[PDB]
Amino acid sequence: MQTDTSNRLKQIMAERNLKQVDILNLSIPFQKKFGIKLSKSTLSQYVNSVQSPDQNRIYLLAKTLGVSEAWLMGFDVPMV
Repeated sequence: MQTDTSNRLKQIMAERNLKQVDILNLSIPFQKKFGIKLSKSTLSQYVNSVQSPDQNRIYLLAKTLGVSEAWLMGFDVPMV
């Protein structure tokens, strides 16, 4: 596709003034809620586009940031 998960995370970091450390912080309550872990290292791998998130982390980050899963995956759809 045209857009990556990497691109979307970067779009959110810029538009919402969040660094990776902030996003990771926001996710922790949801990590415990869902019982699904996201480490700092793995998050940077998503941002730098070295790794693409599995469907577990797509859901996690999407609920954390309040965006749609499809959007977060890079698809050309509405954000909310």
